[PDB]
Amino acid sequence: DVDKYTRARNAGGKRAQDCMLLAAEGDSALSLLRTGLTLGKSNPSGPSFDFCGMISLGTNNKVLQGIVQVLGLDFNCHYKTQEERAKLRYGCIVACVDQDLDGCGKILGLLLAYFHLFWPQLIIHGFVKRLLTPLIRVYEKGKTMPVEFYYEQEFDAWAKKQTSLVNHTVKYYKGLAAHDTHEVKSMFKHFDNMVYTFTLDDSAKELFHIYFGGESELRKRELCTGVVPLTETQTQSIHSVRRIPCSLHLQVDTKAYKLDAIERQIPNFLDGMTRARRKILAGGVKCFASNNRERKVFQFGGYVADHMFYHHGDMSLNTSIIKAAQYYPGSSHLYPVFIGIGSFGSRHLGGKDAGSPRYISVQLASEFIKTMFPAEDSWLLPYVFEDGQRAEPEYYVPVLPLAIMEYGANPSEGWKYTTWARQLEDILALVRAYVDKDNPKHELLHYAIKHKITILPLRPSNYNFKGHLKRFGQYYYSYGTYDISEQRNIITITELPLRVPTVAYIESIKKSSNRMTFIEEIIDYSSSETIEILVKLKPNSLNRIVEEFKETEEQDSIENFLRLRNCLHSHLNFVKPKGGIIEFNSYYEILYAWLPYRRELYQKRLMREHAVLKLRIIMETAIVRYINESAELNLSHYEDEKEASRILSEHGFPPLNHTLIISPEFASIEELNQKALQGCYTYILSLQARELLIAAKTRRVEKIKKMQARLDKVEQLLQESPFPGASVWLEEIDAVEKAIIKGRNTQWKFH
Amino acid sequence: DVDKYTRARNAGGKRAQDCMLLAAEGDSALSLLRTGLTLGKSNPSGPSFDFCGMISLGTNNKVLQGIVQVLGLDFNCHYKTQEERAKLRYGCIVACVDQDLDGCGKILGLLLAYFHLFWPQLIIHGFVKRLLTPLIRVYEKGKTMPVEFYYEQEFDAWAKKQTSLVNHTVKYYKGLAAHDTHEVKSMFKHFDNMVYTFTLDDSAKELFHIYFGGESELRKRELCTGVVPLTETQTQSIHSVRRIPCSLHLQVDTKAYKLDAIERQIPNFLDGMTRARRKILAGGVKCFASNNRERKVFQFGGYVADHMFYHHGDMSLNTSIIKAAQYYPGSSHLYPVFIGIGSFGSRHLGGKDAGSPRYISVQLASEFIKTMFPAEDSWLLPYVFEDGQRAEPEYYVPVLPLAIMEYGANPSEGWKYTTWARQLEDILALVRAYVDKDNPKHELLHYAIKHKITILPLRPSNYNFKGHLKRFGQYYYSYGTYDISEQRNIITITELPLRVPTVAYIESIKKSSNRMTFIEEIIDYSSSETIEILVKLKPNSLNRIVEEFKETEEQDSIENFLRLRNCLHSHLNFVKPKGGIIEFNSYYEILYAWLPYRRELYQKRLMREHAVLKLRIIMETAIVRYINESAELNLSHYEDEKEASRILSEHGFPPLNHTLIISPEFASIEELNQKALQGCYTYILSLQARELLIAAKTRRVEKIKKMQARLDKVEQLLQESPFPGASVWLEEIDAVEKAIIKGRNTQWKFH
Repeated sequence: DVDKYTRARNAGGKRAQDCMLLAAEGDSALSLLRTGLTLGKSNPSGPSFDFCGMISLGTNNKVLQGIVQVLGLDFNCHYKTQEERAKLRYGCIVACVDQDLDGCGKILGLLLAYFHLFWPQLIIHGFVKRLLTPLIRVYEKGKTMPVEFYYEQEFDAWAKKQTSLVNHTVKYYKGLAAHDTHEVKSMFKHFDNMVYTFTLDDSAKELFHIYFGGESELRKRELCTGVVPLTETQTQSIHSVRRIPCSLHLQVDTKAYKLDAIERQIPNFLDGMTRARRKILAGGVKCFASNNRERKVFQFGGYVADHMFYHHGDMSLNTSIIKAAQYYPGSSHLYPVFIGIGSFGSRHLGGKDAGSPRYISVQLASEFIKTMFPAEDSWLLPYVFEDGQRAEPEYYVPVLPLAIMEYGANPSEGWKYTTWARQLEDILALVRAYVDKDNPKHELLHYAIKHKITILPLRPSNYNFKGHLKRFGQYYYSYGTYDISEQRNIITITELPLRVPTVAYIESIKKSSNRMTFIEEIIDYSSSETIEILVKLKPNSLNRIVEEFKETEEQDSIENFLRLRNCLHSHLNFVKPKGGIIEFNSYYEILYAWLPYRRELYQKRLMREHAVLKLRIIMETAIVRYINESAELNLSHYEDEKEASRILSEHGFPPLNHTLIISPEFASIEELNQKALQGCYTYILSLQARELLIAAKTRRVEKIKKMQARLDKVEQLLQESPFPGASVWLEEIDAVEKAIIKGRNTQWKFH
Repeated sequence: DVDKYTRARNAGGKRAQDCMLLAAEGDSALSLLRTGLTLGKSNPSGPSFDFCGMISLGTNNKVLQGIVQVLGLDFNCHYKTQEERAKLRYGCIVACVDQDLDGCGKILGLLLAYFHLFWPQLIIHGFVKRLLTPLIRVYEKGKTMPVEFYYEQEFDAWAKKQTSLVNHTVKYYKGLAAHDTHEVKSMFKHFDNMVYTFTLDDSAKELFHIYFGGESELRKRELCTGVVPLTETQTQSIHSVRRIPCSLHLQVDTKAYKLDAIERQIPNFLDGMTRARRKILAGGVKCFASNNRERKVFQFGGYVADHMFYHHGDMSLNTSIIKAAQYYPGSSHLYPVFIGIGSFGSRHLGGKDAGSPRYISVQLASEFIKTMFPAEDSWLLPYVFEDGQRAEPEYYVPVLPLAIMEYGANPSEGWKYTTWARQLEDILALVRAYVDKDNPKHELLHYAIKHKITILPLRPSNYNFKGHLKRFGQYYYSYGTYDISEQRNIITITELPLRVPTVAYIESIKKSSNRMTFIEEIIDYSSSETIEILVKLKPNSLNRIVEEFKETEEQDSIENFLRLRNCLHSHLNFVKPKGGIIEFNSYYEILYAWLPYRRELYQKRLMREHAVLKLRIIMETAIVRYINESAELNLSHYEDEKEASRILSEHGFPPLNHTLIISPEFASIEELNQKALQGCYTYILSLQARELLIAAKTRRVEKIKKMQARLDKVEQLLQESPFPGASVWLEEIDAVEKAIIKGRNTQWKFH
């Protein structure tokens, strides 16, 4: 008699062991189970409300008390014998949950952990079972029976064997609510053979404690290794006999859920941004590339959700977009991705005083983004594929390491990740030394890469900070500035610590009762982007600070009475490109680790551009030849495109892939070579009449000469002394520095 | 001790009357005021923290007590004298709020009503003042000083005088957070002359009571007339002297806020959908017209927000989209706009058991939408312009009246608005009689339009309802069906009332203690889209049911013991096309009112199509002539497009607007005519080489003949006996009926 529970007719009777209990994840799962269990005469052999019941998931916890009650199961008794298990009201319990991150791995792990702790034997003897639903279904034109895969590895192997997939439609069912009516009927036609039973092995217990409870730091070693997908052999064993080990489930599904939660709040060290921020930046590039026109934040958030598969909520999306475009002293972004149009926030509230997204408008900082995040190597990066559709890249490789250049908070849990931005005069020196041959410290820096000698210094950025950055011991401290007016007995605060909000700071002083007694009222007259706080002392409290706070050597008496000093603690915790968590002892290590990724990207970008440019030279030469011969190869006399194509072939015109040459998109060199040459003659038949003019030929001929000149130049760039593309790096660093300086001269407005 | 309050230096002193208090709407407004009041030496003559303070808006209400405390003002005393007024801590209070719907009109109305209720003399004597920020700024290239308008009427008059606006950029500042840094400095440079004072007149007394407090049936008359914009004379008087009447504010801003709130939950009678639903349908048409490919609900919601200016939240957007695609017995939509892929809900939970939008996928019901909402008259409709951008249409005019054809329920926060769908055949009979000449009731129906004779019947739809619709008195009742099994002492419920959810119905019986005593356990074995509920009676309890509920004729004893009867209450509340609320006594009046709108739309669609088709005939004829003469007018010789255009003109080729003729879009007939022949020769120079082939000419020539044949047909269509386009309405109606029947044969899946 618990809620959302429908008993079976034979539950608790002589056929109790034949009965099974279905544990639905939510209301949508309950509706699907009700649909399947009531197929009627359409599924004579399928399950029904006889010998089957439903319960909703959604010792203190109420829902577990309901599952315990309906099962007629008791805590103290250990179910080591068959006779003891016969008393149970249901033969087994089946969990019906989604196959997403907030699916298998979290709800399943909690249910497995709950049953593992109290009653370990039930897992060994197969009391706990799981409903395995197809994950990927591939539909072929003209065929009504799809091909169903329960794992992505099987689909990947199948896709490799199938070669072209133009006639195949692939749909990803990552949740129980994604199944259509006909699909659900098909699943319940074979309900028996999709039920998989959990098994308990030796490895499970150590993994169960690691992932659930068991204090911590034994889970860190697990989470720094990344997700290892199930191999082909393991999956075949799963399908051969429907006995899924708990260990394999824990280290695939639960591990991925934990890693996904970590990656939400911890950035990648290559670009210093999380997956959500990467989607916004990639969505921002796509939105404003065609036309850099100002858009509302909620409109831009809708674009990101539609085009970058953002499903975490508009509130989180709008907040992240606002933070991305915020620019003020002590803001998280020293170089915001977007240009903030409107009141995006202030240092006094720590960015929490942003306007409503309906009125707040956003615009991409094209000058900074196009130079720091070049569009010609975004084709070259690995990309995230989500539900089979292209999403934001796995990581961005910018010209300069943003993970060192920004401020990172991660206030709640999340491996306590924190970063303090290094200044642009030390990062540039390191990178230029690594690249420029003529820099005297070029050889020294390379010798220091393999030995961690850190010859050059890295220091905190003092930009937008009217204070002192002093080094004491092994830590950096930021000091505020104060003014004392003896005659009016007023203490004026002109600057706060590095990342201390004004409103929060005033509350800290007021809450401190012992500090408070010396003052009577604090009034904040600080302007925007500048601190000016009036502190009114008691008539005779002028000295009381001096003889009470003892005048510490590191911290002044006023700097002790007023909390104008904070310690800069750096916790360099980052996500590896392949997954997992990497710990850096110092910032130079992050810069050293980022350097090879950009160096390879430059090298392989030139290879692709060389290949693409060679095809374009062939294409443009053919087009110019046609325009020269267009008069006597006049296409009017020929009937259709087939006859025209035959005539063009007879005259020695090369067939080319028209769309692939002009827009190679995301294509590897070998894929580029194999497809480009095999093409139609669309590049000739689609020429407009305006392209046959004399001026059109001259521009096309001049374009051919420029591409031939560029082709020779790129060949020279490949054979460079340090590494290919070294000279290109330096000129792109200069462009980035100019963009930053111009954006710093303005208030990151670029106008 | 008031939060978010910054006192002025001279507040409460000798210069208290010179002091003014700024009432910020929120944190964003507070930041803007802090920025403006601290311009420093950049604005020597502007306001500063001297003689100015800030308070946050955000008798029992806390903030109003805070405003009272900081002002040093007392309730009992009436401020009828200057000497009494001098005691106040601030000379005046200025409210800084947005100029949006949740801006002026709601927060301002509440503050004006609050001050008018207690201290009316303060409003007369100008204690309460307002900050009138510019609403629209127009920027011209090469000019750094924009043109600022405080009302939309002024901007409309200005735009009419300026003719072409290609060189002008228009930005709408409907909120305090939309002002950029340079704009805020410009506003505060002239802070004094943008402060407007509130004045109380004779009409304000009654409008304050009407819009705040008082009886109903008096605000109703105010809300059924629509919003009348301020005339040019009133705005000029407002601008000449900064004394804005309270009456004008109440009947423009507050009325619009109330009308917007009403329209959000009450639909237009022409299409039976609200503004939010209209955005989703219009966004759905745009999204799936290019490629009717299945999309996730959250992705589609992002598209709607980005393209249709939806800012009410993803949660409301996703819920509305889910309701639009829900299809089950008793659902709100008998003909859903979208095709539901996945578990969109069930009748048992009343649609509340829908899946998560991440897994739920949506797809437009293209076969039904195009027939019922033709794309060729969507250009002809009036459209909503929001922040200067095109949005969803003001209303849709479908082939059949959807406001009659759907189910409507609205929570009683306002007008009740309950609608029960009329039968499809009854609606078809009425409309066909109105249009078809040969229908014997054609003349009778027209004579009944002007006399409300309602000759033909309209009855509630019994589709997806296995029950009884009986008429008792003037009301309609829906009866469920039950089965009684004497041997097993079980009452089986096979059908519920028309729109009664299963779970809610079970709760009603369980929470009715008098009814419960007779039964011991209710178990729900109902399948999807079918009711099958088992009711277990006490061993002797059958008799007492009979001799207690008394077997009234209207309602059976079991139909009384089990609440299997419900009354269909019709509250025909709808929004007029021009604004306001209209009351309909019966469904025929709605159908009679909808008929002229579709009839006019058919008439004026033909005229536009006739005009458009004539231009296309000219353009295609010119193109065909060029292809015939392309050999001896070979454009290869001529240097550029200018020389080629001159040659084409010399040979007698008409210059035409290439883009406008092929896609006229939102263009009126006279605008179409004036912008058609004034173009260029792009329609010739942009012709591809594949268009010069012999087969291309034959298709183009055949196309010309078809358009000439269609042109003659349309001229015949204009001269029709009942009204122009009558024979196009009938064929359209048939297509809609076929689409509905095909969608009813399936489960609104269509494949």
